[PDB]
This record gives sequence, C-alpha cells and structure tokens, in this order.
Amino acid sequence: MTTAHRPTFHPARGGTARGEGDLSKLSNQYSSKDMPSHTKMKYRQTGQETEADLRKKD
RNA sequence: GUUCUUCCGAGAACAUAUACUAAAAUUGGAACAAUACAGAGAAGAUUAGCAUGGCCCCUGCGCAAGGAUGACACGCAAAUUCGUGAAGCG
Ligand SMILES: [Mg+2]
Ligand SMILES: [Mg+2]
Ligand SMILES: [Mg+2]
Ligand SMILES: [Mg+2]
Repeated sequence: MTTAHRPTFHPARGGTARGEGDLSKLSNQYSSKDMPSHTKMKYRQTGQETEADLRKKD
C-alpha cells in the first residue's frame, strides 16, 4: 500500500525552533531581512478622533 | 632603583600583585579507496514535479534554491464492549 504520500491528518504543532524558549538558542547566522529596519516608530497624531474625545464628540 | 635628608648608615617620598600559569604528558571524535555482488518514489511500462512528519543531515550569505520528491513513510492500525438459541453432558 502507498502511505508516504499522505496529507496532514495529524495536527501541526510548533514553538521549539531556533531561539524559541531560550534567547541564547539563536544561531549567529541570521537572515537578510532580520537587519534593523523602520526603527523610528510612527504614531497617530494628536486629535485623531481619539476614543475618549470621540465619545465626548457624541 | 631614583629625588632628597643628615649624624652617618640609616630614614621619608616615588614604585605595588603578571599568567587558561607547559618547551609539555595525557584523553574522546569526524571522513578516507574499492576487489565482486545487485542496484535506487506512485494499483503494466517511461515516470514527472510539489507538498506533508522528527531525537535525520549536507551544500548555500540566505525567510532564495539545490542534494533521488535529499533519505525515510509503505498496515497485527481494535483504542473505553457484547448478545444469542440447538446438542452433549451432570
Ligand atoms: Mg522525480
Ligand atoms: Mg527540494
Ligand atoms: Mg532533485
Ligand atoms: Mg523532501
């Protein structure tokens, strides 16, 4: 019988790869996109119809 | 060891703790080249390719991509339990 060509009847699980569960388990090889980028965080301006002021604004 | 003190051969200050310390002696752990054999995924054959899984790697700068689809998988799969009437006995 053929059985190697099977789908995922069994559930997928994870949470144990490189650097998961312990921060020292990151290898010093890191991916090209793991470079620091977009490091200045944007925020929404003051008076953006913020929730409490919006609530007031019935 | 130096700049100074003098009663004279001593005194004050400056200077302040190197080194996985070995020229060694010991003790684990990987792949190498090839005589003969029989030889590489899918209900006949030629057989794609891409997936899926874990206490399996290798090449790669790599969330790219290759390594036979990289290899494997390839059936006792029972795993919460019964219910019935004939005929021997005794
Ligand atoms: Mg093929
Ligand atoms: Mg591949
Ligand atoms: Mg190939
Ligand atoms: Mg594969």
